[PDB]
Amino acid sequence: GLYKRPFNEAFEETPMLVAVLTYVGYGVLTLFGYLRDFLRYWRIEKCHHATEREEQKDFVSLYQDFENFYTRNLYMRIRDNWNRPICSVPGARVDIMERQSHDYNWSFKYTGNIIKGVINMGSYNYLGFARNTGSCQEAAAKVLEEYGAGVCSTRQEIGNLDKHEELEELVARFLGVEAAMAYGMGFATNSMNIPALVGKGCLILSDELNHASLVLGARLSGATIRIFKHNNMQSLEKLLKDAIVYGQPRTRRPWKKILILVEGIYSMEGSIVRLPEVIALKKKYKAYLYLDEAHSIGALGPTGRGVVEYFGLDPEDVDVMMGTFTKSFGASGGYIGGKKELIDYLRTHSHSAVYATSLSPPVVEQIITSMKCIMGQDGTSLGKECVQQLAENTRYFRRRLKEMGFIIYGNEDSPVVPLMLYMPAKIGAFGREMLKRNIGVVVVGFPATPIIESRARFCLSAAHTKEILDTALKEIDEVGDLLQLKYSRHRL
Amino acid sequence: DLTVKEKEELIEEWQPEPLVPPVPKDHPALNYNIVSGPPSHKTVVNGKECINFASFNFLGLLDNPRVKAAALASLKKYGVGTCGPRGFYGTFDVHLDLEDRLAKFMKTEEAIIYSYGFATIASAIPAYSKRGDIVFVDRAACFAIQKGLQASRSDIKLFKHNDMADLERLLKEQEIEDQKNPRKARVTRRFIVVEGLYMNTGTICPLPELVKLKYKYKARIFLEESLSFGVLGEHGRGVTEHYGINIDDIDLISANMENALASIGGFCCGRSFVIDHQRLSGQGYCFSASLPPLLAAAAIEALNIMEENPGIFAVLKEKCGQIHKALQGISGLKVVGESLSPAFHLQLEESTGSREQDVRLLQEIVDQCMNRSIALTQARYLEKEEKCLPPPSIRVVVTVEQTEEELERAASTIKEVAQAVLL
Amino acid sequence: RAWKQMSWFYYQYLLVTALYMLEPWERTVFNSMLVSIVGMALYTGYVFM
Ligand SMILES: CCCCCCCCCCCCCCCC(=O)[C@@H](N)CO
Repeated sequence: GLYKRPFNEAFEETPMLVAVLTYVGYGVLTLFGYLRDFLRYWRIEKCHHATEREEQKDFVSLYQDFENFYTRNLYMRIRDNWNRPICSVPGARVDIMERQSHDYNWSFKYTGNIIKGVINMGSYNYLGFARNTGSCQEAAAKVLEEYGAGVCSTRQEIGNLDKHEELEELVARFLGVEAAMAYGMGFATNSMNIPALVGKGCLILSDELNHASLVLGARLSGATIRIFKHNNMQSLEKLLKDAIVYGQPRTRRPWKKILILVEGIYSMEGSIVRLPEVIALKKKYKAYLYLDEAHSIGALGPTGRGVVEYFGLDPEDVDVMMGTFTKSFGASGGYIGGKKELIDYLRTHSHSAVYATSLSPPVVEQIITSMKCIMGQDGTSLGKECVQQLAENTRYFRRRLKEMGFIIYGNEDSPVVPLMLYMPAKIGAFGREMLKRNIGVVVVGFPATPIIESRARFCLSAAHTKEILDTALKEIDEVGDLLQLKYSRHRL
Repeated sequence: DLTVKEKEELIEEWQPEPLVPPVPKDHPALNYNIVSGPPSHKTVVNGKECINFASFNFLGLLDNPRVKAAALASLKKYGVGTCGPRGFYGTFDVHLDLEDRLAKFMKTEEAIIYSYGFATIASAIPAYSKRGDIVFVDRAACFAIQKGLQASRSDIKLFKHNDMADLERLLKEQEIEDQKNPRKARVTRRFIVVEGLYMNTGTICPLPELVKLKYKYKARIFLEESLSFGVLGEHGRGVTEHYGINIDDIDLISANMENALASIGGFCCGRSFVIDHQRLSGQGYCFSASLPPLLAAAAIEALNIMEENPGIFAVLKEKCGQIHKALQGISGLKVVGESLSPAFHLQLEESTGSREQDVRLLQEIVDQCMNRSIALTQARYLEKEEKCLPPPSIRVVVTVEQTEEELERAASTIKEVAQAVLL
Repeated sequence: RAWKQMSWFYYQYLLVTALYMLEPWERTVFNSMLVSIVGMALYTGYVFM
């Protein structure tokens, strides 16, 4: 594969001392969790956790204790950093309902105070389409008046509406493909359409850091699943070679199909897939490509068409293009784009098309209006300006953070910015200290990230102005001084 | 082993199957019915004015002005999308309000909101059932239950539809393997997965006997309420209220907010000890964006309307009884379902050997009925993927909007059309 | 003053040892174990070395 523009990603290795201290902290916290379970065993301390009812105490216990050891002892201690209720439109500034816990995050009490004007780095609205005013809101209001909220049937049944066909035509024109199909949920898009494409006797080559929906879709299909290293084209090529040469494992029969599941942007890593090399490999080894383009469909591309446009490649080379409307367009749903034969087969054989309720009409209207705004049909230059502004914000934020001294993962063009915290206590400390300073951030550990590399993800937006970014950067610098989070050796 | 030249020859000569197989042009599911406007009572389907007998809108809340007003208020307050999962600032106050309202409506401790109706149960089942567990599931279970059972890697023991003797035989057998190996038994979990009102058959589960078997053989009960949530019981609380069972005897109750509430989404209710697990183990909950606030407000207003007026369930019951009685006696069709079911089936009394011939006959009836101002739909299934594939049938769905004379006319029109087609 | 510097040092110790995530009595338990180990080490070190 040939790259027209330079491809600059950096994943700095964890400092040895930092990794050692992370292991020490996790170990001591696990020992104290063991002591807590022992204390709760003889009821030395009261049990805030719920218990099985007395009538059902003689059943086999619903949960194995060790299975939730993480949830009760590790996650529960810093639980206040997640599930923060918001009482405002999730724009650049969001209103957070303040809550407090007097039993160490076991139960939360909602104080009357509302934290207003929090700089929002957690929400996904890359192009700033999360608004409660504007043309998309007015169109959604009109369609909600005409159609109501929700539909009460399936697409193959009476649940197919003219709005759905209009949306699918528009999405196909947007992507550059022959046809597209829309679904009520992106997680459902994956989990319900991957099983239709492949089955037993086929092979799925899945990236190491694929989304849970992609993994579930691969598991629901009966195909063999093999994992290659994240954006490692050498690992992927070796897997392709071996798979073609040696056939199916028990009986060395040739595979029916080989499907490569990749993502346009891996949000937790902030890396952009090496799409030119993947397309070259799939052309050489006659594989099929499933590109989950949820985090890049609006975020990447000169005109916001995704990773394919970002690389200047042909949309027709990708066999299946997943996308999600949640991240950039500001409405729920998902889509699959491809050739007309593929979309016809999916309309016939998708699990969602047969058993799941269609998209909501106001939601599809908001998607339609946002998409026409992006592709210039709104008659105003607002959709373009969003794309340049998001690009500028990404470049500015990433450069400022890197020259402050933090370790930042991913490609330099990726609007998701993961900052490495590396320690379990710092996961809670960073979220609490940043909310104390009026910035809402997202922090993640095991259920989304590997062990040592726990992180804070910043989602940049075109709604973010430079004043907002400057405020956030200043508070991040202050907190990094406070929490000693500048682990980088190269720049500071 | 192999030479590099041999390996490159093998790579060169390998031709994969096409990504999608060729699809017949004469496929029934290939032609969607395009509905112009809302899918409401008195809808337009395929360019024809029709009375809706297809959409699962039991309480007529799709075009209720109060529901639309609440949804518009939430839209003006929040916009359409949530822009994140429940974990990351995707939790609005409307979501907590809806969860609280559902928990108070169902008389349970807690409820959890999924943004997709399939995903709620397809993710609730795998969360509790793991490898080595034994699940006893009714064979006539919906596809979402089947995919939830497949996502978990537990043993699956299908039992015959509403047959308590079959379930009890399976339980006694499992007791025999428990006796053979005690240590694995002490860690093996048992689940009975049933549906309060089955969509594939239109029948109601024997819940009292299920509860007795649960306590005798120590198997936790998961109960799907997609059809029965807002239709059954004096206050429309499900099959538990219909049978008088205490809701504490049911370990999990899952429904979708799409049929009676007439908005996108699903929910699972139960004791907090059970529900709190899904907030970190439910894949459709953790790894998907939360429900749009306007849909949540529509569901909340639907709950308000159901609570204020519990006579809607009585009128729904009487309309279901009327249409069920009127449809009895079709020359070539048999009514499959129960009088208290809002959605039931019209299967062929004598089926030709070929299933696609039966589908073509049913579609002939459906098309001639749409030419006569009645919107009927044929129950659609994935033939290869379904475990127990139901027979082809025409689906009859009853709504409080459909008047008595409309129900009589629909029955008479179906009778005439079916007796012409099947002659 | 410099006490605030020592308080920041204690805060860093909390963050590194994950004692920030623990309740005050768990912190006291850990610190008691720490000073106990320190005392035994100092005793053995002075006795022989
Ligand atoms: C010391 C203990 C550490 C605790 C860490 C717990 C972290 C909880 C994360 C839960 C939410 C994950 C959402 C994924 C995003 C996604 O899937 C989107 N594509 C959907 O919109």
